[PDB]
Amino acid sequence: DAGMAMAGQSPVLRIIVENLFYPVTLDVLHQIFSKFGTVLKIITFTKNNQFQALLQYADPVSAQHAKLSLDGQNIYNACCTLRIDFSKLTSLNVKYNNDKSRDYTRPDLPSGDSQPSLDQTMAAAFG
RNA sequence: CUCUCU
Repeated sequence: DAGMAMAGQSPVLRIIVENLFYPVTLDVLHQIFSKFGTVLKIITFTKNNQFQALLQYADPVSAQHAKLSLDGQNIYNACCTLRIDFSKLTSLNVKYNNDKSRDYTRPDLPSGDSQPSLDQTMAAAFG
């Protein structure tokens, strides 16, 4: 998006101490951060005893605007009370929605399920 | 005294 004339240069987030519990979080961060800009790719971990998510954007100017608007406060019904801040990494790396993370320019990711191919993989035996 | 090498 980047539809604002002001500065911005940190395209990825810590998103800590959310209202949240599991990987629905990431698609919900997508659904509420889409209101600011072009959210990209997400992690979801229990940070030892806290909860956290970890998200990259397209546009650091929209991500500025969302840190502004969502680090400063929630949005409605006392129900969106995020801590949200820029990373030290500043280019987040997805793994798998197996236990950790998905990406939306990837398929869905998979979960590591992906099968053999009996032309080339099992082909020495195949059955 | 805070941020995933499934």
